[PDB]
Amino acid sequence: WVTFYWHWKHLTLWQGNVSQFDESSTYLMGWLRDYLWLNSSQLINGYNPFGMNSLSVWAWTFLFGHLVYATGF
Amino acid sequence: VKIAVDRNPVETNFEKWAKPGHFSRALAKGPNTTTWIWNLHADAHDFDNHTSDLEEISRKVFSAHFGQLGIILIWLSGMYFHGARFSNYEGWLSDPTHIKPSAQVVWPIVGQEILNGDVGGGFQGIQITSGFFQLWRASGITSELQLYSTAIGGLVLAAACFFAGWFHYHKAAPKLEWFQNVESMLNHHLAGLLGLGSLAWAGHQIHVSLPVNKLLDAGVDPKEIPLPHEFLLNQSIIADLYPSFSKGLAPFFTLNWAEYSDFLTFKGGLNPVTGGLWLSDTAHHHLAIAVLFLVAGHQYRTNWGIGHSIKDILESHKGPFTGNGHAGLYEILTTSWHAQLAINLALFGSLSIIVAHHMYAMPPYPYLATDYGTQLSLFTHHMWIGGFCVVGAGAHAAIFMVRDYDPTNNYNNLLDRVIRHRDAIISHLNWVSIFLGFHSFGLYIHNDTMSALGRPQDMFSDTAIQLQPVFAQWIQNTHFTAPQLTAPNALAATSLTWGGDVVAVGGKVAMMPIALGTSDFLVHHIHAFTIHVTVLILLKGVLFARSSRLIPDKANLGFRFPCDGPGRGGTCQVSAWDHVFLGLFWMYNSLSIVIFHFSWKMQSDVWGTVTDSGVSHITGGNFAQSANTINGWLRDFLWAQSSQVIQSYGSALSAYGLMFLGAHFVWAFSLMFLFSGRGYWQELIESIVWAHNKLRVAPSIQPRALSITQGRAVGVAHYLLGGIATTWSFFLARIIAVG
Amino acid sequence: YLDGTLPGDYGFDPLGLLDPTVSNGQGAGGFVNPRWLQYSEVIHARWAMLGAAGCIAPEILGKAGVIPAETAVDWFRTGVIPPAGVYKDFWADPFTLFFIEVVAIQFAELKRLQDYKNPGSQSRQYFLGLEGLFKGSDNPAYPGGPFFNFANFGKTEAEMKKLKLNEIKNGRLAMLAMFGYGAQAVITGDGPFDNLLAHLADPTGANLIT
Amino acid sequence: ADRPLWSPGSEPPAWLDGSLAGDYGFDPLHLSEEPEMRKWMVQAELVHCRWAMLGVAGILFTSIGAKAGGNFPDWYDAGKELQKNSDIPLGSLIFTELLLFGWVETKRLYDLRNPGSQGDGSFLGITDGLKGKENGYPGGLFDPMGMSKNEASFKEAKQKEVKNGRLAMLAFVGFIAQHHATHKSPIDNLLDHVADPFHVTFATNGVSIPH
Amino acid sequence: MKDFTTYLSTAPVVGLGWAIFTSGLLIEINRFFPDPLVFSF
Ligand SMILES: CC1=C(C/C=C(\C)CCC[C@H](C)CCC[C@H](C)CCCC(C)C)C(=O)c2ccccc2C1=O
Ligand SMILES: C[As](C)(=O)[O-]
Ligand SMILES: C[As](C)(=O)[O-]
Repeated sequence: WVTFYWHWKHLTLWQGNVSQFDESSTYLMGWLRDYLWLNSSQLINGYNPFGMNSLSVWAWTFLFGHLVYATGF
Repeated sequence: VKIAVDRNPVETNFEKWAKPGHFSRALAKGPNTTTWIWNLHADAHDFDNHTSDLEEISRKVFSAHFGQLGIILIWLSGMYFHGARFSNYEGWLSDPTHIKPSAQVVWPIVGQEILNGDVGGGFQGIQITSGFFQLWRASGITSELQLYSTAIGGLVLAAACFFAGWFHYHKAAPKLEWFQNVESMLNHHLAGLLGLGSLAWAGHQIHVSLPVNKLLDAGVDPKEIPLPHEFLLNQSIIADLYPSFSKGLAPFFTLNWAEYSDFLTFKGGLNPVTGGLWLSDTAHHHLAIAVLFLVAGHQYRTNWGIGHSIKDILESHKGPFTGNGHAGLYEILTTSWHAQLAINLALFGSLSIIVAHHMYAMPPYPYLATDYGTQLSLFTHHMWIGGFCVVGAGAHAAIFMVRDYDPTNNYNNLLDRVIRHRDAIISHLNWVSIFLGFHSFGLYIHNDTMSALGRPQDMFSDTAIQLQPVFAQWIQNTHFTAPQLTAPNALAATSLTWGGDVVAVGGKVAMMPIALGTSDFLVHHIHAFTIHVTVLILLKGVLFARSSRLIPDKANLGFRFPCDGPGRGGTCQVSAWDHVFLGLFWMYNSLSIVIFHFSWKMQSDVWGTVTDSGVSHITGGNFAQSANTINGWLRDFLWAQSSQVIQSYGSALSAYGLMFLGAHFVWAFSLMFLFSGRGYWQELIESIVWAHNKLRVAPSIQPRALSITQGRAVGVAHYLLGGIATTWSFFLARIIAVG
Repeated sequence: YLDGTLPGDYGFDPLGLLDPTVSNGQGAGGFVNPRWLQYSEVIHARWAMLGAAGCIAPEILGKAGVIPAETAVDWFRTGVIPPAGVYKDFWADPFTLFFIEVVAIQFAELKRLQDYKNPGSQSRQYFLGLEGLFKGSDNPAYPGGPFFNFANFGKTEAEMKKLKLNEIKNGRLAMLAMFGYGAQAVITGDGPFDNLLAHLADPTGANLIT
Repeated sequence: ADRPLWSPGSEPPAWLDGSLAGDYGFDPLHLSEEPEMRKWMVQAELVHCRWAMLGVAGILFTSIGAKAGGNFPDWYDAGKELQKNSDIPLGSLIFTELLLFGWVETKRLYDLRNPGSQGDGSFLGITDGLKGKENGYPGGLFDPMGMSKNEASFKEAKQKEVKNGRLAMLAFVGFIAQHHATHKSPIDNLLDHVADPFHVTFATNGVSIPH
Repeated sequence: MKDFTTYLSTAPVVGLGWAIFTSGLLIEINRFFPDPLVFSF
């Protein structure tokens, strides 16, 4: 929670739209939409039939983390 | 076979209600601990735990059956009355193509009225995905004035159903001689309840096929359509509509069935304009069902030396390997209700899932193929119900084996032979699950690795290296060439999912043939893997319930216990109850995978809108080169299709997003229970009780934490609740914004 | 196990629904038991007789020149099943007549049910001076009394049993006849007597098959 | 076997035989089974009767005045047009009503919990009066005429007010049912039925007419 | 009647009677008084 807060604060600050945070940090649908669903398009598109790029290894590791999480479960 | 009941077996009085837990003498003494309430709830229906009087148990079951059917009938009456009082059913009926079904209107209190989505028909409300308007249109309903009376009849029948339950429990409580009439129960369920009902419903569809097939599909307003009674009696009307009538009903007496071709017709398929099917096919099918189930209920000797009983048939079936088989299975069934219940639920959920598969690709209603939402809803609903029923059959098998079983009178060489190699099956299914996991799941890992390493020409693909099935394609080929080669009298194939002929109604394609490639191959292997693992869990729970390799004295510990002790390194989740616990999770996994496959296939390679030049689907065919990788399911399906559920606060679909987040919440909440124990919680309750006793406000009933079994039950309950609710919200908010 | 003492007993009960084995315990209970069943069949025979003639009396009596052809009408075209027909000019309309008959018939019935639940209980309470007429009898099917039996034939019990069996035979035959009127009025859609004239004129022509 | 019952032959309830006025053994929902609930329901029915009789009497008299020629509205929609041109505002009338009725209904209540509690002389020194003669039948001041100082006449005179009140409260349900159908006065429904019995019910909306 | 009144002290009573009273009261206060988010003063 602390890291989500810090990260999304500085993310709304770096886009020059701190008002985005000041307006969407009030409820949970914002945290789910404006932060999790939104700032991940390069994770999904790290590798695709069109062709991968430098962000492919990080996407595969992002999936590796979920695999380890599910093994923990 | 006769009737045997008793008069006033239990006097009707409100006393036994004042003492909760009377049925359990251990509970009736008093609630000295808060576990008393949870045991009251978890044992009220445990009829074989109240007492070993199987007569009283059968009476309790035969009464709870009416208790359930009363609720069923009140539910159907409530649906009909919602459709009657407040709904756009007339508006939908006058224009089914664009007007959407709505039968729930909220109250203006705190802004919830935004949920009253603008559906047209001069009325606003909540869109319903249950499928009642399309089901009612097939009955010639022209105005709202009929659903009121239909609901009245249903409610009267439900009242009479509760009356019959009370009557057969407190005034006409039967005896085990009547309950155990397997001959009568079959020949009256199979022949009467099924055959007579099917014949009645076929005769109904025969005399109601006038409005739907001809008038409703000719732009005739429902008010303009003559009422059904005006179609039934007047012979001139039914002579003008279908020339086969008014002949004199001659061909049916002398069995010269030649002139009856206008209402018992066999066509197959549907017109790309009519949207739905025809009622003549369903009428012929129901007459076939009626005749079949009516003749089948006449193959058992009951009284007049005609036929053969079940016991002789069971005795006259023996082989070289087994020898003396089927010795007491008749007693197996006639003794315990749990055996019959498990045997029923075994294939009951399977046939529910089969009904789902036969409904998604064969919509048996008018003006619903374009309704891309009702199909998904009903399909997923029936599949989850089937999964639960199968897991419940797995549970009740062990339940039977625990209480109502003894290999002395119910002895059978079949069952003991199954038991004597109860370990080779488990070991070989373990090996087969390992095979499938390394050979159905590892392929996705390989594909992700290849796509990430910068070698797209090496990844498994329908273009790089093909791995698609042919056996399913050969079945589709045998079905496609079936007309005129192996099915002469047939016109079309079994379904339009493999026969081209893209049928579209108002831009939206009502049906387009379904392809089967490497993606479907991989996903069906994943399905087989998950189903085999679930069956492994359930069967290893059922078998290792009477005895095992570790603890021989396992039957005395019962069916519902968490463990035996931390000895021999640790014993946890050893009871069949815990195996059902894990089988619920595995059934969740398997059914979820299957429903996601269904949704994404239907949205990628089936559904869409047809333009002047071909059909433009919802998605740009993203199913081909995304299913071959685990990231694809997050690349174009989960990430892409989740925009509406999180973007629906501005419309009447915000409740879907609310349920979405709440289901996530309850899921993690279940994780809480699943990962914790009782020691920590019991000591925390200890300190809280300390805090209480300082002000003298603690309760007289000893507040204890939940039982280990109840802890796991709450865990699995919240877990499946959150999971199913999140997936429901997703599949129900995504499919409304694309249809 | 059908001793034959019952008036209209002939040993016909393949279903054996009358046996004393069913309804083992004693109490109010259900309806499948001899006390209810024989009484119910006598009630059905009584109604069926009272209706079998009432379904064919106006039509036969209209073919003759005694009753006006206006009132003579088919039994199913008099107002019951108003879709088929409704006699337009009575002194009142069908719903008013139906409320009348509801009140009267349920007096008649509920005062009959109470006596079956409580034998003879209807003479106890003062009922506008008609109590001595409602005293009942040992067999509830056969109450008898001053009004109900204003003259007496069955003074001797042998003659009485003969009367009972004659009445029961006529009643069950009239029950067959009533069910004959119904299904026969469905196919032909014509009065029961006219079907007899149409048949006797050309028996094979107006038989059961074609 | 000692009194007429409602259902001839049925067994009367064991908690009421002949002590209550208008007793016929009619209680299928086991109400007023305990002594306290019966002491409550007796006086509840009594007050229902004493209001229903006055209501029906006023309604019938105003209706007869209207039909004869008097300037009298019908029983329905009479509080609407008598308030439009009245000097006493609504609300100021309602709370005056409630203020006058609370003080008397409270004294009526606490004479049920402990009879004779009101005859201690605290209210204007009234001692002999304001003492509950029985459950729901006070006296002394409410009975100026010595018409209850004889049990032989009183047990017979009180057993008929309950019947008149039951009939009056059945008539009041007739007033409501007989308005939603015809929208006419109760006396008008009578003259339109004696002059011609053919204008009986089941003719306007009593039964559904889809055919 | 007596056993019924005794039965009416369990979950099917206050816990139903309660929380029905409370849901009704809150809904009525939010209906007559449409949208409060701050006190009068
Ligand atoms: C929290 C927790 C508990 C404690 C569970 C508790 C305390 C459940 C109690 C909550 C209920 C809902 C209390 C509600 C009862 C109220 C006092 C009265 C009801 C309110 C009325 C209005 C109906 C376990 O027992 C447990 C067991 C095994 C693994 C994990 C856990 C675990 O995590
Ligand atoms: C019925 As007789 C006694 O007159 O024969
Ligand atoms: C109604 As017909 C006489 O034509 O069977």
